[PDB]
Amino acid sequence: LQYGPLAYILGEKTTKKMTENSKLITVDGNICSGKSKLAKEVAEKLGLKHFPEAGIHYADSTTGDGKPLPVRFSGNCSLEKFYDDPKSNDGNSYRLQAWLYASRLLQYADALEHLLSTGQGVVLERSIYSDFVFLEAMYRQGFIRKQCVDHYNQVKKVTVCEYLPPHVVIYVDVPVSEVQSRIQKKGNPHEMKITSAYLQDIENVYKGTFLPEMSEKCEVLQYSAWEAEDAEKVVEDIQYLKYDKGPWLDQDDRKLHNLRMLVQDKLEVLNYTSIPVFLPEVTIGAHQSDRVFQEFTELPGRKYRAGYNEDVGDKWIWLK
Amino acid sequence: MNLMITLLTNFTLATLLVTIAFWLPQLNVYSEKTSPYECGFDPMGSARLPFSMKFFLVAITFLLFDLEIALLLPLPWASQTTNLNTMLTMALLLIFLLAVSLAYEWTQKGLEWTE
Amino acid sequence: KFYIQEPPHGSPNWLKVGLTLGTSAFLWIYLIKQHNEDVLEYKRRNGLE
Amino acid sequence: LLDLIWLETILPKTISLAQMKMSTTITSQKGLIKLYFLSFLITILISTTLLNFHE
Amino acid sequence: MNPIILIIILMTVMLGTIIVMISTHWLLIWIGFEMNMLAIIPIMMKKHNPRATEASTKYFLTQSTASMLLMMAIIINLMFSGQWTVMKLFNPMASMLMTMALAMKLGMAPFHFWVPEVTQGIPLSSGLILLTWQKLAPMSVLYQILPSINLDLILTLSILSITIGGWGGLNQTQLRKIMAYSSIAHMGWMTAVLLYNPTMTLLNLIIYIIMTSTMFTLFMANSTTTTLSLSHTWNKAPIMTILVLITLLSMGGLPPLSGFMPKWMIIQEMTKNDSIILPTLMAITALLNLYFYMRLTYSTALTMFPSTNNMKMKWQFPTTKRMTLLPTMTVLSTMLLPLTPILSILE
Amino acid sequence: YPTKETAHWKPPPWNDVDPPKDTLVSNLTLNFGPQHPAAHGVLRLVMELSG
Amino acid sequence: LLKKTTGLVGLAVCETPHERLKILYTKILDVLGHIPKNAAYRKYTEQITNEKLSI
Ligand SMILES: CCCCCCCCCCCCCCCCCC(=O)OC[C@H](COP(=O)([O-])OCC[N+](C)(C)C)OC(=O)CCCCCCCCCCCCCCCCC
Ligand SMILES: CCCCCCCCCCCCCCCCCC(=O)OC[C@H](COP(=O)(O)OCCN)OC(=O)CCCCCCCCCCCCCCCCC
Ligand SMILES: CCCCCCCCCCCCCCCCCC(=O)OC[C@H](COP(=O)(O)OCCN)OC(=O)CCCCCCCCCCCCCCCCC
Ligand SMILES: Nc1ncnc2c1ncn2[C@@H]1O[C@H](COP(=O)(O)O)[C@@H](O)[C@H]1O
Repeated sequence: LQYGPLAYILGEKTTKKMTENSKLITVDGNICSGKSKLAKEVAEKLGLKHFPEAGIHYADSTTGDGKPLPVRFSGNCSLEKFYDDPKSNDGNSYRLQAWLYASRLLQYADALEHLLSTGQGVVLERSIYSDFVFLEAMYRQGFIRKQCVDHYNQVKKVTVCEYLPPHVVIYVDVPVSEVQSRIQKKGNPHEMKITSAYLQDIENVYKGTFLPEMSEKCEVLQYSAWEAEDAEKVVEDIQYLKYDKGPWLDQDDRKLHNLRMLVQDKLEVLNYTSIPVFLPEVTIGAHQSDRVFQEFTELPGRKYRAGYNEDVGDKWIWLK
Repeated sequence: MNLMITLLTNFTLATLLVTIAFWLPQLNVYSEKTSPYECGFDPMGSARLPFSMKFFLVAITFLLFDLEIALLLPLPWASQTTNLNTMLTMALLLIFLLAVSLAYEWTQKGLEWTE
Repeated sequence: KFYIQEPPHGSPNWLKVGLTLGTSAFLWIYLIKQHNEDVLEYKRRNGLE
Repeated sequence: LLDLIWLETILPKTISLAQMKMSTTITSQKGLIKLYFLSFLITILISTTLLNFHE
Repeated sequence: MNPIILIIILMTVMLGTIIVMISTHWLLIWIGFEMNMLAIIPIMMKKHNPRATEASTKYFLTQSTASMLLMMAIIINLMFSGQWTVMKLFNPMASMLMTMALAMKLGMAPFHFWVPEVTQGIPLSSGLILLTWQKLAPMSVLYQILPSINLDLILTLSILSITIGGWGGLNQTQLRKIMAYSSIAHMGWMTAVLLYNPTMTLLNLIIYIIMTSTMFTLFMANSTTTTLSLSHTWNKAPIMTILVLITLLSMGGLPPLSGFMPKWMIIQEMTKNDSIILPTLMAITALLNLYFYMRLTYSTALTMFPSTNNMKMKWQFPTTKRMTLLPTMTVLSTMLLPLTPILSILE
Repeated sequence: YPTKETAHWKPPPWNDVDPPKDTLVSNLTLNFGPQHPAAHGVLRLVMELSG
Repeated sequence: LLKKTTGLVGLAVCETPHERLKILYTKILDVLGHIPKNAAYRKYTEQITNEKLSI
């Protein structure tokens, strides 16, 4: 392939490219915290690479042509049906949550891959260290079961221990009333069904569990709604941070080599998302899985490996 | 024969200086004079608790470097052989291997103590 | 263009194709040369000419 | 009676239950170094005294 | 681990086994086993979790005890022979102690109590190193001392290994313990024909190394260590289910596959020496191994256990793993039976 | 095949990494007391030493 | 001139002091705008912050 132990042996050390601009930044907040432009603005002043927030179709954007696959092939879930009926009987809530956790795990792997390969920091939106709060809101509002929380805890316990926290966590204080006002001004007819208690639970698992556990392994920058509208303010604060907490200090060439050999193998990243815990929300049975897999194979450019498809026009396959 | 007599003499008048040390003075034994010494106040816990070794990797590597003076020690005798360039090459090979081991133990911060 | 990224097997690794074909052609010519040397040595050691 | 029970009993099910029972007896160890090496001691003592494998 | 240090440690494991293989002095045999053990200990602790420390402690104690018995057998040989040539032993006490040492190093029953524990505790690559490469140095020394090995001792070890390794894999859902009890049974197969024809012992060793390397390479390629995780392979890459099907049918000894090649030849060399009862018990006992092999093929290939929704993401990513020699080992492990008289090159 | 013995055996973890079961290291409490040539006459350092 | 040390222990040398002071003084004024105009802390701190910022 491209990177391996031989590249580490013959000279490609990952701390020779590690500059002071190599900072992994995660911009967090509630459902309409206005962080969406803010992260891009934090990415455009610091010269960093912005990743959009992982929806259902992030893996569709990273592979193939980048166009979104149909929802039976990726996700088997809908954010809008979760906004309609969060207490559904098909278990769309936890299925949406587990697919979004796998998509954010893939996104965080992509962020670390760009960070360790190029030496350029990546600005993220709601990484895997902050995904769990939605689950807890979904657990407090009676949307899911405790077995779903146990499945999420086992997957998170075996997946997040292999990765690092970000350098900077940016959190945008927007209260529940202003989130509701921005939802009503947004115009999305499903998003206006989000209840007040669900937003308050998101804010409580933010301010009660996430921020007391990240403030020791990284640096928090908790902004309010009015001061986060100026990007120069946030970047102006980022460029004068005294980076002293977290496990980023004790990372040599070897530890980050092991991290990079973990990260670039995407199936090793996604190994433990599909653990054999037969939960009725996420377990797709045999005939449906076979039917959807054999429909996925017949998609254009998906039948073979990414350089071996004559239907989309790959040449010289008899010499590859 | 003389070595056993000499060791028996040294052990004997080292243990006859102890049996006239315990039996000659006057004892006033009570269960505060024989208490453990902890600078005046009572000791917190036992002294049989684990006393965590900080120098443990150096303690292991001492067992691998102490064998070297079971290997490098015939060198006053090995210089008396009639295949001498081979002996010199193998001797400098042994001290060089000890030195490469010590260099590797330096560079991975193994000679430093923990915490 | 189809793929959103450049795939690692998009272009043939012409170094690897050249090494593969050169190694395979060398093994064939050495096999045929060894077999001709073997039939020559067998026809020589036994007089089967 | 015969070809759903007794001829079904005598050849396949007796052997199946025997191999199940022996499989449960062998694999039911506790993972202890103490008991494994004590079984090694008993093996050496049977090999020397009982079976004369040192002869 | 630092890959320079990984290279040096693996070359030292290989150097230990080669020093066992090439040397004509007993002290160099013992040095090779000590070097092999000393270098393979960090391969078991590549991940640094308590199961690797537990497995490494158990492996160190078993191999250290076996090396003690080996060196006592060597010193008794020095007493009763005055020399050090790697050949037959000149005392049945030294013969028994060296046979016990090599049976502990192979993990043959009733010294089998470390092989499923250590194999469960360690990764799949170190499990492959353990179950293939460490089965080469004691089999070399057993090949070299066969004029002095007690017949009753090595046949008792052999059939006791075959029976206990047969029974052990039936109560398992972890794939590494399945391969470990398969190893116990197959080392019993190899050492049974040691005093009758050791060429068949070498043939069984090579075919078992090929099949075990095939199965561990399939497990590493699929990223599965349990039965129920291997059972999702049909939804991810259906050719791997075909390969584990043909390889587990090969390892059970079913014709027309190459894993029938050693076993049959062993019977072919034991009915010549007028032993009919013993390979019959061996062959009937091998059906237990075939039973848990068929259990894994039912769970993986011949049916379709239900997968999850998250598997749909792994459809979009091919395998970027160095599946080293996997089609070559699969072809050698399944379609080699018409080339059965190639075994004469091992004479 | 679950028996009476093989009933408390939970299945092993997925990444083969066990939680550390953080038993207390029990730092040795030295009493660097007042009768000492270093503590200047009257000073009771209750210290905790990791060795 | 690139001053090497500050003379104080733990006081690290600031590379760009002028822009950092402009940042902190406008940030103090931005936070300090949220105080009522009749409060003496606002008037006095705006006074001394504008003095230091003009310097
Ligand atoms: C389907 C289920 C039932 C299956 C039944 C299968 C057949 C039943 C009998 C099998 C006996 C074992 C194979 C016999 C091969 C005979 C070859 C030969 O020449 O023998 C002469 C040899 C004679 O030895 P010899 O030839 O070395 O002696 C030298 C020659 N003389 C005699 C002059 C000194 O016989 C034997 O060695 C022993 C034969 C009997 C073996 C007893 C052990 C097996 C018991 C029955 C097992 C049945 C299946 C078990 C599994 C059931 C299901 C799980
Ligand atoms: C070929 C001749 C024989 C060589 C083999 C025999 C050696 C005999 C002596 C045994 C030495 C054993 C231990 C050696 C350890 C060396 C590695 C080492 O310590 O490197 C670190 C050191 C800097 O220390 P640091 O990392 O800051 O440590 C902090 C805590 N003090 O790094 C340094 O101080 C730099 C060390 C390298 C540069 C030394 C240059 C000396 C040149 C002398 C003239 C040429 C001599 C010929 C050899 C070639 C030298 C380039
Ligand atoms: C009678 C005496 C005869 C002596 C003959 C000696 C022949 C050679 C030695 C055979 C013994 C077994 C050799 C393999 C031992 C294991 C090697 C190993 O573990 O390599 C590590 C590597 C790991 O791959 P990766 O997926 O990157 O792992 C992730 C890291 N945890 O890779 C792997 O784990 C994958 C496996 C790599 C090696 C497979 C090929 C060698 C063995 C199969 C036989 C091939 C046919 C030719 C030789 C025939 C004889 C065996
Ligand atoms: N784990 C999750 N569960 C449910 N909804 C989520 C999750 N993560 C993100 N979202 C939704 O993603 C959107 C993010 O807001 P924005 O990207 O600012 O429009 C909101 O609709 C959130 O409810």
